[PDB]
Amino acid sequence: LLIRKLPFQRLVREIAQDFKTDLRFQSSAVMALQEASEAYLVGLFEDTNLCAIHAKRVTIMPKDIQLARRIRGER
Amino acid sequence: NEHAKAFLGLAKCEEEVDAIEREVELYRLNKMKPVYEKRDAYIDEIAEFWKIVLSQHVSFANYIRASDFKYIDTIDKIKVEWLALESEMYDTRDFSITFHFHGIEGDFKEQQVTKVFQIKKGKDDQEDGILTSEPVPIEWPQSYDSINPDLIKDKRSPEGKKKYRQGMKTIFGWFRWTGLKPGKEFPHGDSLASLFSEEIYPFCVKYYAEAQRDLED
Amino acid sequence: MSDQENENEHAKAFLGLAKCEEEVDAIEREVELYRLNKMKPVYEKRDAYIDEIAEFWKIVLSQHVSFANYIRASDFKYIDTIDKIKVEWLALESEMYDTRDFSITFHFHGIEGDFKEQQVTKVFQIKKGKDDQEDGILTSEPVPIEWPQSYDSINPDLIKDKRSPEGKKKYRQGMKTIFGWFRWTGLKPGKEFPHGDSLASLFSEEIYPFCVKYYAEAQRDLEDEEGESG
Amino acid sequence: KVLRDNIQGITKPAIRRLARRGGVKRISGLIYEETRGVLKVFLENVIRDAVTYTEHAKRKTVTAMDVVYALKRQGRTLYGFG
Amino acid sequence: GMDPNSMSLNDFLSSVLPVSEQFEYLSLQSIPLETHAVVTPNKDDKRVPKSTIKTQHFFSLFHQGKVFFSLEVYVYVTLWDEADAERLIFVSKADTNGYCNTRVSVRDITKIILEFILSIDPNYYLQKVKPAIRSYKKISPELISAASTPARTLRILARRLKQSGSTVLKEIESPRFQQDLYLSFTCPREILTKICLFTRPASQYLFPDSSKNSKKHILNGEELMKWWGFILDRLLIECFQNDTQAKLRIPGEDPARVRSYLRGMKYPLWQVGDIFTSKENSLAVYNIPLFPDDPKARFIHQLAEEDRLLKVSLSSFWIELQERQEFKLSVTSSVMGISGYSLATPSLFPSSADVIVPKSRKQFRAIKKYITGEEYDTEEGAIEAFTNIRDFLLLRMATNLQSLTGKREHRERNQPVPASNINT
Amino acid sequence: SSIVSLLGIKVLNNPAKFTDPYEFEITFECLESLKHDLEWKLTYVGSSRSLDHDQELDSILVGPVPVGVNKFVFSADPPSAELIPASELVSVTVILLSCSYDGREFVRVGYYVNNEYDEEELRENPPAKVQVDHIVRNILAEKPRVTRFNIVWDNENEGDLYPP
Repeated sequence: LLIRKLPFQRLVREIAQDFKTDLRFQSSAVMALQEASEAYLVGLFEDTNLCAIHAKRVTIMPKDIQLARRIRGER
Repeated sequence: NEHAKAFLGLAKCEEEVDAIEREVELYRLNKMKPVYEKRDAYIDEIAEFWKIVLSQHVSFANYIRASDFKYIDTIDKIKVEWLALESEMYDTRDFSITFHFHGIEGDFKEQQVTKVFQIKKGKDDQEDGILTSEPVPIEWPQSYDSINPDLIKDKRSPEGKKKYRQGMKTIFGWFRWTGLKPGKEFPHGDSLASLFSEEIYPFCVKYYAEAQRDLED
Repeated sequence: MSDQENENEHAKAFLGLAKCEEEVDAIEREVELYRLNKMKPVYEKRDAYIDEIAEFWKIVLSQHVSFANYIRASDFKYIDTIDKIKVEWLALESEMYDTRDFSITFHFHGIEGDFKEQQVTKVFQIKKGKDDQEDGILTSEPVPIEWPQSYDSINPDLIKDKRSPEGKKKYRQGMKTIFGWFRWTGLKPGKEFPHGDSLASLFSEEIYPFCVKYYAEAQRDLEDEEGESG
Repeated sequence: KVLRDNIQGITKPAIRRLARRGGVKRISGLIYEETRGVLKVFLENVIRDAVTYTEHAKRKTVTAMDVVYALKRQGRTLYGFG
Repeated sequence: GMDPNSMSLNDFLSSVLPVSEQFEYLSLQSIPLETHAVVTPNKDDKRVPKSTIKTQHFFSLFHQGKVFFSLEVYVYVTLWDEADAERLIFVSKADTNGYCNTRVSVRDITKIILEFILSIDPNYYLQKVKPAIRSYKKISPELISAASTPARTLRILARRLKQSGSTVLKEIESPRFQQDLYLSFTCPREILTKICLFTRPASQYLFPDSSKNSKKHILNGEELMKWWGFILDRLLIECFQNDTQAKLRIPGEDPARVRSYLRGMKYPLWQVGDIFTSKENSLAVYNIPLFPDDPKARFIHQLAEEDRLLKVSLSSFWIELQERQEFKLSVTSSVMGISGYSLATPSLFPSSADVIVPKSRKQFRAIKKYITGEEYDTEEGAIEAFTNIRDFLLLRMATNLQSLTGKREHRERNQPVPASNINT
Repeated sequence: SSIVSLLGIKVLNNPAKFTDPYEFEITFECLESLKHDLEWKLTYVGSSRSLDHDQELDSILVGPVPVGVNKFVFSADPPSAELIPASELVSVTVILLSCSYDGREFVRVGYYVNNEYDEEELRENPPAKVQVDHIVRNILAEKPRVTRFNIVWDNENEGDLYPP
């Protein structure tokens, strides 16, 4: 929904080509990668805006989404 | 004057507006031609261009598939071309586009193809204003015979109607696109007719130079 | 820039293409100039018959619900005297304007004892031409209009004060009016008529170019489609 | 460095829309870079697990169960204890 | 119309309002319209949803020159090929702003407007019905519509005045015209009822920016889940027969912890699950209804774009309502609903003084946009949402807003505590 | 599902000096007797641009785990400013408690920390040399983010298909 499908799907292909040449996917899987990203990023943006708010800024900066990566146990 | 007679005349103005709509576009078909020809004459002298520009477009996000880009990379050439000063059969508000593909050897044939496009409107019958086209014969990939609509065994199936729904969304199902089959052909296929002919050109040279860029953001 | 030379025979062709895009634009302008000019006389022929019809424009502004959000229904008794709407594209009167730029005209039949009978024309202009770094905003020159005598408690010209809390409310309700938009100019956010850009765009892209299409939407035989069309 | 580097999964408008659903009012323009770099890590993590289950089940084609089963690594996150 | 032995909406609405305090309100409803089935039938079934009919009703309550509530609700009727009929209410949205106050909770506003809708005879949506598509030239004289162009519209006006002396025709009201231009149906007035809701942050929005006001109560998550569950529970013991079904389900929550939240509620046959969920261990196609602007119905649509929909399990659909934060449900979100027979039989055919019934879906939108378009960052938004609709209905409909005095005292004879107490 | 689980955490000393210790009081539960050790670790993020800027403030080893509800207290020494990027230091960052059993992390808790000076003229003009004694930390002790993680709890009862 929030992401535009078809460039994501090709991002999914280029990142995967380097771990397996000629890999396929199910349409269900590619859209799942997409709906997981929308759900992880929607959650991480609610986190990035709490970093900003805690910082005593209105404005988010690239500091805030990394700190939000750290807050959620990085990995 | 009486409303009885004034209405009759006002309707003829709404009909003269749509006759101006053809004249101001006939002047497009006449006056643009020497910068259409110049532009074409530079893309016949550039070796390859379209296999660089198209994939970068923010609206190309809407249209063409991760899997299909291996076939549209083989595009050598794309040209837009009008008919209405050469033929009575077509309106100055109608148009055609030409592609030429080098192919994949033992998979997808080397081909030149033309698709025509024509505009519809409320005209006596107030049917919704839309863009439309005719189906074109195309040589499909051999790798795509699982989703090529013409090789589906049974289109009732939970796999067969999904393989049909995939297949109709390809760039090759866009060649079969017409504008007239709700939920049964390539989605947004009219706005892909506009993208190759008009919405590409405002940015394609930004995009050509962007793929030549070695600096980093 | 300064990263790349263009000395090859195909790199000469690419630089030609990179200037031809500005030649295409410059005949896309010559053709839009023809378009504005060709509409212009049929704009005359059309509105000659509109000028005979009763209530035409009050009906067009009763189907046009985007305008019934920018205009506050309290003004309606005054906008109901509209007898003529015109719109004209300024690039045709002079080189001083672009094919983006437009001027709106009204005549108002008035109301005996409160509001004067009056014709009024208002120029508009968009910003940010080619090579510009300004905002591509819509903007206008401010233009006089005779306000109803019964508004002089909210009219900015005749309210004794703008600085008290009351005077801020009297000013806000004044600047929310049809007559606020004739002072509006596109440069003073939070001190002038809200959406005076979207209003100014509705006239020149919807209300006036398709005045017949919306008149024809109120005309019905059926109690449940008066007016709708899609 | 090369165009392959510059294949994108998300436009500037879609990054603002994700942001909007995280309740953001205002954005530094460098978030339009940074979000694409943070997604390039989220996916190459999910993908390296999912291709591992796909290889290992003897398949060419990646399945939705191999994606939901890679997505266990990121955990789940809860604004509290209970 | 305006029968004296029948209930006006003022005789309902004034019975929960504070006693001798006077209020104004807006009520409007679009004309009853043709639809496909609200849920997909299973191929195994003897029945067919042989006709489905819908519309929407809009409401706003005004106190002291200003608005203090809005509510938005769809209603459906399903005619079966042999199983007669059933009505359904679905609720879309409701909102407050905090810029007027009074000795009544919006709970009891929500209940009494739901009783006005529950008292409508379903035959008020069936006697004449707006078709999906129409034919305007098939027989003679031809009809002026949005199938004639603006050119052919003004050519047929100039033909009707010249040949027939008037634009007006009496003839096109006759039955071989209406046979096609309108649907018309009939069913029993005693029928099975359903009510449906989906409790989420975006349903708590009709006054933009209004949540900026520290005087606004915002409802979210678990309290919003309970607040509406006590509203269906306040129907179950007064407005329904005591054999009626009532469900709750919540994303990702243990089916006994959902059963445990229902120990608050009074009525017995409150149960864990869903009213639409037809089968155990079933595909989401036969069980998730095709409602407008709902995230579940939209997700049945994304499960059609993927074309997985004949294969997707209901467990798996509910795990996706837990897992996908992108749907923006917030924690302790809920699907709730009822099905069964109301405690009394309906009767209304509501008047012009109960509800405006505007002659177009654009007009109906615009009457909403007059309130729900304004910026509630300030008290001055609630003042304009009333001065602006006022002057609208007089200069576009020759009409007033409706107005009425309340009846409800801070005293009881059968309850252990009055309603109009400190929680107001 | 997990055998050990977190009942909650509270923060004893805030807002406080940067150069104050980080006092925590943590309450947790064990359903039944485990074999290996449990290990708490608490860490500070020295920059958003690198993980090589994290500091361990403290760690805590417990083997065997007492069954039932159980509570642990901290007073962990603050982070070294000389190892912290000077431009980063007068800014927002996170503190993170790891909890791990037999070397698998089954839960992380993170908290946002804002570093700002308690004097208005250093709020207004931040210096090139940092005034460490005037930085106040503010921990978001109302809004923990609790990332939980599924793991094995005994390998002789449960077989992991793909251990790393």
